[PDB]
Amino acid sequence: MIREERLLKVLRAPHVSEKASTAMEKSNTIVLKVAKDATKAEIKAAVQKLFEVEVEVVNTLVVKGKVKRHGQRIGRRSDWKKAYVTLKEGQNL
Amino acid sequence: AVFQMRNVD
Amino acid sequence: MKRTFQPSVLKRNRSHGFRARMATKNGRQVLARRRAKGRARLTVSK
Amino acid sequence: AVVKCKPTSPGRRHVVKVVNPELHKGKPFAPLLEKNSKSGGRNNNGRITTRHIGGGHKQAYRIVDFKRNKDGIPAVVERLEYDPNRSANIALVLYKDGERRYILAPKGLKAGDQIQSGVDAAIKPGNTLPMRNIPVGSTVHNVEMKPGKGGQLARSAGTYVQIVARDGAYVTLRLRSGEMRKVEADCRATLGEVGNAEHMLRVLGKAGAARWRGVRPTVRGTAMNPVDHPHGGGEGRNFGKHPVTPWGVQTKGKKTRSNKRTDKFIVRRRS
RNA sequence: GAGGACCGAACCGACUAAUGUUGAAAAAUUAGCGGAUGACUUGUGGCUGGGGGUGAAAGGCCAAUCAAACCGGGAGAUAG
RNA sequence: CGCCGGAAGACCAAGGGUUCCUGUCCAACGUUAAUCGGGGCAGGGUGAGUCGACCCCUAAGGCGAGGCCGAAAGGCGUAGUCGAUGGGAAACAGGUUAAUAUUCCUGUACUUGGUGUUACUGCGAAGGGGGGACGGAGAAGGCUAUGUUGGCCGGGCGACGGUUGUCCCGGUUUAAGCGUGUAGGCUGGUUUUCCAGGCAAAUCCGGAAAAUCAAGGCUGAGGCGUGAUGACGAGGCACUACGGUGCUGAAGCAACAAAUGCCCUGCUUCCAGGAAAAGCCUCUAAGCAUCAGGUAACAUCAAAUCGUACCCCAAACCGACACAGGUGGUCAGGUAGAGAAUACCAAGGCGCUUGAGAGAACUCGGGUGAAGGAACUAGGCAAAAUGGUGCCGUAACUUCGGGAGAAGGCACGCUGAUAUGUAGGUGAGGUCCCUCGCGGAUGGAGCUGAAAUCAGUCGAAGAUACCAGCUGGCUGCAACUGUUUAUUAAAAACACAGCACUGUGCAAACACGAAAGUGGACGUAUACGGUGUGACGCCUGCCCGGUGCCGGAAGGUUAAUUG
Repeated sequence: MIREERLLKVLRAPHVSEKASTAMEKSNTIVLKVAKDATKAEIKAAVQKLFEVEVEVVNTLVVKGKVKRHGQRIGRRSDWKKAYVTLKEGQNL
Repeated sequence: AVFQMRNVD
Repeated sequence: MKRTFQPSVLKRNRSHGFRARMATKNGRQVLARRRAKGRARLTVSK
Repeated sequence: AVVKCKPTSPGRRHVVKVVNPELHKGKPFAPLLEKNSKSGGRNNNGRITTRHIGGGHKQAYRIVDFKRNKDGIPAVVERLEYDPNRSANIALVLYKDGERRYILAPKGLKAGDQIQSGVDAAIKPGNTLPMRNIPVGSTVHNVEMKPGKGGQLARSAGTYVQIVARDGAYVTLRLRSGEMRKVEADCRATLGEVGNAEHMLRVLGKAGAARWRGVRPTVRGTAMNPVDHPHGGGEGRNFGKHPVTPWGVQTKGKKTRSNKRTDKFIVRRRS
């Protein structure tokens, strides 16, 4: 489990979007990108301490990188794992 | 399509 | 008319996947030629 | 008691069913059942080692007590049951200890009969006792070729094997083929004969009748081609060539037998 | 309620004719047709590998090619 | 306005891989222009304890510790392991987004484990048994999905003669779970003693003796309650980026019809006799035996990883194309009808990515045609025609099933009466019997509803459309059902049951394979292989010189070998 160091890399970057903003003002579920591996439990622990707020439930999904191309050469992007950390009544930032 | 057959005269 | 090509990923990997090449000595030699030739794709999969 | 079919539509007119009313309809004695997947006539190489075999309804093999090792213990018939694998009927006898095993059914067999294997067993049909105790000339079937091996002889329906001689440790047997062959007296054998003598009367009656039996259609070689079969060609049927097997062995008038090791047992060729 | 039974859709098959013939289609469409509880059809996954496979047998079929597939090599074979 | 509507609607898998949504752009891509697009660019989008995969188990098979075999490569194969197209625990309704919903939210739930508390108690396999666990066809019966009508509620008095009434329009929707255990289906239960069986053991299975009792149990749709004081809801009140958002919101019943769905893995019946193992229910052994464990009530925690957007008979899959082709399963409305045929329609999706004209030949797809009716032509090729249901009736011939729907005719619409809707079907209230339930009898309202007779009536035509056999006679061939040259030959060809010959005694002949090992076959001469012939009926003559083969062993001849 913790193993604090493994937890720190899980939260590589927040992923803001117009849909995600609606999730916070209503469903109270913060949206942010996570590590390519990890699990529903490790993502939850990351919010319990560093975000210092209780988690209701965590949800996850993986968006495939869209293929790009220029001339005969092609260039696929990169996959990344979106996560949905629902917050309780204690939500802050 | 080319076909085949034979030209038997 | 039905085409000769009737794709199925499950049949493809079993018949032409990397694992099939390792199944026999003759198949491992096939990979050896592709490497010396130089290739972006030693086999095919995903 | 065969009943000829009425001529309702073609493929039904020539059919002759062989009904056997005394057989017990219903599901087979389950625990002794085991899988018997169709081979298709192919071997491990996947080549068709034997032609005209494939398709047909699925069948389930059933173990049969050839050895009759349970000597002394009295047995009683419960019910007759159909065997897809064999022309002969089989019966589920009940041993006094409650153990149950399939056995080939003698013509004299009926429900409730007290058959009993054993060296001391009385000479009545359905018993399986060693031939050394067997009187000359009695009808006999399910004869072991080897001591306790089982009983490969006379397994087919309607078959019977008379014992014409008993000189030496060996006892001579009269095979249904008419071929003579010595067999050791120690080998076990069943008294009497199997009762399915009506088996020959069936005539299938349609082209599709062989299809569930796993039989496949036969193509004559004269209708083929010289490249495929030695017979063929000639533009308009024809023949000319001396008859032969596809692999070239001479058909009709050539003994393929070559065992030598078992010639000592062969008192006489079949007539 | 028996049938390789009857009429007849799906489904399967492809007998006739027109159209098409650098076509919409490297074999189809339209108007009819045969089978349609069975020797039926089909999904899914295996098995038989080149003088070999398979074939209710046309020497048909084995990836649009088969009286001997395709790929590479001998090979720049030989060619009066 | 026009087309499909058993789809050209909707869904899943296969396969494709951002084609999905939004903004913006028109070089190239689109057989045209193009502000548009499945096109360029950018952003956004795929939310799972209980959908599926992974996982446990196994089929045909693959691989394969040792082993067997083979010049080497390698081939076969045991114990094993992998292998779904199979089996194996559990989420349903409502709402929301520009795009995702059984995933999020709302409501009500459920399964299997870890841990804790309490209660009772013999628990424990890789083993035994049980279960899981299965065919074709057929027959109905009992029900639901769903539909029609009536009632109820809301709304509407009619652009033109009528329409406050027996009128018109719309709605009348609600699941899993839980309780109840019916229509039915299967089986006689409980107890005691004994045993050569189930590799060891056994309280279980099986077998054998008794006793006792007659209903003991299992399975099971659906209905009725609960879930539901709700949710949804026609239609309004309200702001309004005119693309919508909040609030409120009436009735929400009955009767009949009813499946291809369910009870049914049933029942009946027939040979062609119909997978495999685990989970599951039990049994002990090696063992623990005040424990651990086993069962039950409550509480708590965990249910990970991966797929989830879009297309799905197509513009996106397969066809070099935005191609008249090919592609499995699931959902099955109204009317007419036997029907999933067919016509018109609902839901819903489309008018198929060049048009505007002119109204020549000729060509393609169709309609009709006076007189004749195959005179055409290789040939009734193609068109035309026949076409339904009920009833009358039906020859030669035959293997007595056929031929046969032979052929050939009549009847067919609408309305009234019989009967203001009959025969029937369904079935409430009332009455009574009940070991008293989802009961039974009695009772007959209401609903639904053909078919027939008589009389009357309209058209040239009443199976009026779509749909929907041309028939008979002689004869060749093949018995027939099928199969065959994918892509010019569907046949007299092939197959065929049957008949005959021959080989084969099992470690069979034969066949694959240098071998090993398999197939034949886990079959045993009533079996199997090969060959010929080809249902059935009448039959099937003669020739062994030549050729082939079997049988025969003296002689003639003769190899390697001996020298």
